[PDB]
Amino acid sequence: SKMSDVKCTSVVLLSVLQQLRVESSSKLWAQCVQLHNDILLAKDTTEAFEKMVSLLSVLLSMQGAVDINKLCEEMLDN
Amino acid sequence: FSSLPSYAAFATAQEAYEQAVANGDSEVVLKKLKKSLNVAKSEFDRDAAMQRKLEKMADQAMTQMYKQARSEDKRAKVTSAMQTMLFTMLRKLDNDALNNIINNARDGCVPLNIIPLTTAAKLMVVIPDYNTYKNTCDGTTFTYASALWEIQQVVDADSKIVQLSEISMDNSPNLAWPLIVTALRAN
Amino acid sequence: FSSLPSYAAFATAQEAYEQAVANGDSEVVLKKLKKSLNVAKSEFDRDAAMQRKLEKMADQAMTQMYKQARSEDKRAKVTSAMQTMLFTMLRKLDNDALNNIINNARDGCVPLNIIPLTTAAKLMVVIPDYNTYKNTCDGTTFTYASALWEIQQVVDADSKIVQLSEISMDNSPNLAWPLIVTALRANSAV
Amino acid sequence: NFNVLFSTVFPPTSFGPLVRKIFVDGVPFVVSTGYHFRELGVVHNQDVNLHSSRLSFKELLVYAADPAMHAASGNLLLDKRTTCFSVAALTNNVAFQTVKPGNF
RNA sequence: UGACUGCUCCCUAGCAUGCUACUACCG
RNA sequence: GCGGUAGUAGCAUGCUAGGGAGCAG
Repeated sequence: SKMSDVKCTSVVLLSVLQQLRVESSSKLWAQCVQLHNDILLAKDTTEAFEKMVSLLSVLLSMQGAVDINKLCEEMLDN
Repeated sequence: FSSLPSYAAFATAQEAYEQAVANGDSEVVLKKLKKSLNVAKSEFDRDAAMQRKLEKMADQAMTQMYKQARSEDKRAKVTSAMQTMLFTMLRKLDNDALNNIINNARDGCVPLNIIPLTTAAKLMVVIPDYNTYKNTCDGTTFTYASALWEIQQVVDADSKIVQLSEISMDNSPNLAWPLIVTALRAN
Repeated sequence: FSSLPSYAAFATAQEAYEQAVANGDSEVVLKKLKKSLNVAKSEFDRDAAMQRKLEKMADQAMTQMYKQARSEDKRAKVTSAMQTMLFTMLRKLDNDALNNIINNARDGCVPLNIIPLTTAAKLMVVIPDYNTYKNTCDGTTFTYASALWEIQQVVDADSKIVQLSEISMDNSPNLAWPLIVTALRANSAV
Repeated sequence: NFNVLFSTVFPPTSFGPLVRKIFVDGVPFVVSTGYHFRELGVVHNQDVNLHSSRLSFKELLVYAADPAMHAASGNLLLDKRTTCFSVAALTNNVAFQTVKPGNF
């Protein structure tokens, strides 16, 4: 149950990243696609988590993009 | 269906015929009463089903319009819905590295490139205040994303190199603070 | 539905018969009333049914002819669009080199695969990586298809200008690599 | 069967449509009036008219589906991503198409 | 930017056929 | 007294047309 959760979270994260016009940079989009496709094919739940950290770092390293703090104060992420 | 004039006429005819028959009478009266009754009965019975079909059709039409309006509304809030959902699942996952980096980004310490996974390759973050430097950087090692990294360079907003010994409590507030640490992943 | 030709006769007969009934006359007048009204309603029946059939037939005919007219209009506009496209693409044939290679043919027929190879004015090259780049279009002028071409512009996968001074071995991993090179025919066509 | 074996010797640029120049109201066109198959040999069309008046609807449809005009009114292209034969590029830019993920 | 086939479920409209019913005409 | 015919209403059956969706090669 800890593996399907991370696969669903990865799908949602890739959708959110695509909504922010990331595919307008070929290298970043290729890396994101590779990570997302690698997570869904995983068999053990440690490689999936490190790839998840790597994929989330892409969204976190975009200043304007989204508001981390507002999205953390809505009874959401801590 | 008791709100139509046809129902009233049929009910009056029914009552009159029933009373006359229960009182007892001849054949011609029964024949005349039934010839005046059956037309009203058919008049009632047609509308009794026409009204039902009209009502169910109206209900279906209102259902369809509600569905169309709701779909049109839903397909116009996707960005916010997806972001809220993503952060809800990120809460539910409950991982230490993800929590660490999310809190770090929430306080101001965000990365500048993709976090590497190998025992090598460079990582660059931004440290905007002395408190974050106190929490993360102590000594010559760096703790980020539930890992260990080794500082090798410090650069300020003026791009001048700052040695590690320089940074201190009262010795810091004369500097361009948005520092940029570049480290490599410790074994 | 209220001014049909038989409506006047039917209504007048009904009114007269019911007035006779309200007069309280004998049973013979009642029998005559019943027969006359029965035949009157019977004759009104087909006059009320056939008209309703005919109106729906006419409406269907009108709808079909309207949709036929719309189809004809759409056909005319698509014909105009195709003609415009053909006559617009005609104006780039380079009618001197094409004529020069057509006349050399022994009967006027030539393969289609050698027309762009010998009459085109512009060349586009897509390069996967640097090793392939340094073997195909190194420098500022290169030779391909027994002709000389000179570079005019280089862009990347994101369609941004790239200068030849930064296409090197060290700087290779910093470019969106599916590079596109544009050149012109030197001494010949453009 | 014999043509398949014998066609591997001849150059690969001599296969495909054969085009020529026809005139419609004094303007020159370029249309395909035959084919050269690797298996079936040389085939020539049976109803080709060089000089003609303004053309009809089905002639427009036939001339708009032929690759002759599109290839002859385009730029040369040398693509090194693949090893298959390349003919021409119809525009001045190369299109890159991606595939999006699903919805949860 | 969205190919060629095959099968199945749901909704509406029309046509044909059948069952029952209500009046009326005819013998 | 029985049958035939003409409209009207409800119900059932099979096709055609339109729309929405699912699976397979």
